[PDB]
Amino acid sequence: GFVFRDEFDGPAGSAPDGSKWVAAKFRERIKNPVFWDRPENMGEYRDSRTNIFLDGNSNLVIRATKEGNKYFSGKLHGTFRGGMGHTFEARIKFNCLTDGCWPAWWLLNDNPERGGEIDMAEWYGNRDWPSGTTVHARLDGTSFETLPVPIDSNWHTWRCTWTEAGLYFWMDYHDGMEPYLTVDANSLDDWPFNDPGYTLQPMLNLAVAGSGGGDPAGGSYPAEMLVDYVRVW
Ligand code: NA
Repeated sequence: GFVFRDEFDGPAGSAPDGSKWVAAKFRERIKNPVFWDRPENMGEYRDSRTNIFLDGNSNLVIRATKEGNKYFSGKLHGTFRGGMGHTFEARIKFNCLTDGCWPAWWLLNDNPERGGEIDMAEWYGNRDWPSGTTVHARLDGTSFETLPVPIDSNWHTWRCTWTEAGLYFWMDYHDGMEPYLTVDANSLDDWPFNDPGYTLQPMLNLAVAGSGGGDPAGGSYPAEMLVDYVRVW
């Protein structure tokens, strides 16, 4: 380490580093969905400087906007593939804890047969589900370990350490801090994270609507997610 880093430096309105990040050009199509996952009800993703830009103050801004009756936001899919024996950290400010918003900082292995997902910072604007941290052994969501974690609008560092022994999560780490969650290896059915050559890509998004987002009618838009850095070492 650092094996991967992005400090998000650059002039205001510029785009994130295209060698490091690929912005979603649309919101994923959900199968047989709940109301707020219906395609006409979800908020869309655009690779647009109105929704994903650098502020010129060394933050990535992911901003939800309302344009007429439709909502738009951003999702960054990182190119870096990191493996077992790495720590992943993002410093983030959730200026978007409002109705409809569904921001997240997470890690993804997209393998259809053995994929997995580590959501270390997730907040639900649907006014129902508690914010928290989730390890997903299966992408279908049927084999997981979760821990609700209060999430406010202050700056926080969110950390995951991935070792052969499992997954460790810290909020605002310091030397001597005990992890607030430790998910042991093989503690989940179909646990994939100890497989040969398993890699995880860093992900950032502010979704609007969808199941976790809910109805954005009551929310204050525009709404912003700030990312000072993402680092892997
Ligand atoms: Na920065």
